[PDB]
Amino acid sequence: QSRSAKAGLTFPVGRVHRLLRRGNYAQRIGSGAPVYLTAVLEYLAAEILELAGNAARDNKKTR
DNA sequence: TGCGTTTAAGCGGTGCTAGAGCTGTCTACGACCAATTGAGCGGCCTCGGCACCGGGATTCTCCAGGGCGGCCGCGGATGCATTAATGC
Repeated sequence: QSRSAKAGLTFPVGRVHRLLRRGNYAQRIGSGAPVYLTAVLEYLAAEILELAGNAARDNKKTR
């Protein structure tokens, strides 16, 4: 099983971590950076999607 | 813009201590590689959401007729000029 499931995170911690590793950012990356990044992206995406869905539903649309 | 004044920074100088800066040490702690499988992903075919127009109710804008105080066409005078029969 992946850490995202045991941490209840929808976004992939492993994918973010491997993006950071090959993203020429720092040679040493702690385990907290990928989980923090996944959490913040999940929060931002959730808020944006909720607002967009509100804007869609107030215009008689389901998309 | 110009002036009297007054509240006030700029400045010379001190004693420190909370705090910035360089240095061993080990101890957490991640870099890297067999090995797997399981979730991300390529492809597909459909029905429900969506695109666009119809029929009226509704809402919006915009048209003209009617009662308000000043008008510019006209007619006649009666003077300016002309004119013809007659006394001289």
